[PDB]
Amino acid sequence: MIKLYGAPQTRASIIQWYLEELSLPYEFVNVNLKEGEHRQAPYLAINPFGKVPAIADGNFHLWESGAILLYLAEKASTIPADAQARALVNQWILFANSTLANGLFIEAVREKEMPRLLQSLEKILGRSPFILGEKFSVVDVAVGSILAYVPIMLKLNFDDYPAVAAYVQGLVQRPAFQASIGA
Amino acid sequence: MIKLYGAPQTRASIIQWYLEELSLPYEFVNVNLKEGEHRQAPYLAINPFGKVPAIADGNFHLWESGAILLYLAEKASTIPADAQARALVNQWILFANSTLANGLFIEAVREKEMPRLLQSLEKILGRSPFILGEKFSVVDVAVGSILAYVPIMLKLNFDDYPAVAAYVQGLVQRPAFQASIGA
Ligand SMILES: N[C@@H](CCC(=O)N[C@@H](CS)C(=O)NCC(=O)O)C(=O)O
Ligand SMILES: N[C@@H](CCC(=O)N[C@@H](CS)C(=O)NCC(=O)O)C(=O)O
Repeated sequence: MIKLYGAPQTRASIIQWYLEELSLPYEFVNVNLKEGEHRQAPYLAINPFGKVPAIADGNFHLWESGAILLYLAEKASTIPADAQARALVNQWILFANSTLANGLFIEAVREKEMPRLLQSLEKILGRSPFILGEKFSVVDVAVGSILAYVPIMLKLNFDDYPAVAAYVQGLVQRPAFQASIGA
Repeated sequence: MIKLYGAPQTRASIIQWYLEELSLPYEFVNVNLKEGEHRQAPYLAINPFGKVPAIADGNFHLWESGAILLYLAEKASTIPADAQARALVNQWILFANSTLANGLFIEAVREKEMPRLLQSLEKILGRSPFILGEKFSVVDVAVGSILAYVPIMLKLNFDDYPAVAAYVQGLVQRPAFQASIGA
């Protein structure tokens, strides 16, 4: 089965949410970041940058939460996809991991970036229940996890963006979310 | 041919570098960020977040520099790849766009993060000429572009990381780099 390397209160919870959505068994391998386990040779052989999450799937190892999400989504796919279909998913995963996370969580750019990001997401989410349309996908795990951390880590809310607020509420209420990030 | 939406001194030059490495033609379209052209309706219809770069490949549009690099690499591939081969490239692109760029360019985390990132890259680059081994790849465009910006924006050098220094020196001297980022 997949082995997920993580620690409490890290982005490993985002991978646990997607594994819950996919109903896939996995082994959770705790890495003791407080005592520096991630900086020793055994963990550096899994991720040479000493960060969690990472996964092992047999002899295959992979790190970066976004790449893990794309990998699990590809492995679970039942209909073969082309470079353009994968590209639109990759676009949103890169967005969640860079443009969105940076604009919300970097204090020096937050005042300018955060309202613009939320205003753009309000337009998208006001026209469809999920980012890619009518159906929930790995894109909602990637983007939704970052938005869900806003009340958690910044004590801020989405009161001025009702469609974003309803979207995040809908995600937090999902049983798979409550079993992982929401636990 | 691909249309590339970009602007001076932006990550659009990273896409131009990879297009030149692939010997592909492209129609470059300047978006006047200084005059707010990226916030007008025509550009928001391409990237709703108003950021460059973006591409159009016929009717298909795509934004996030990382997603564009992965898309161009997939389209130019002659040997069909599976989920694991794509995952390894996805890992490095996500790393360049998040972990690496943040650890080097965010002042509050640079002191702790930068030496760890450079020490890990130094070990990899001391063993092979490029990140994935003997051959130059899209990963070298993604990671190498970020490393090449360090002297430019931080007034720092790679004197204590000789393999990183020689790797960056080699990339900057590439004709395709000179025709794009170095132009
Ligand atoms: N862009 C990476 C970031 C991973 C990351 O920063 N992980 C943290 C915990 S959430 C970590 O392992 N920190 C340990 C350290 O930096 O020493 C991802 O999304 O996977
Ligand atoms: N993660 C995005 C970042 C794109 C980005 O920040 N682009 C900048 C120029 S380098 C931009 O268009 N800024 C305009 C604005 O923020 O209003 C990517 O890699 O494409």
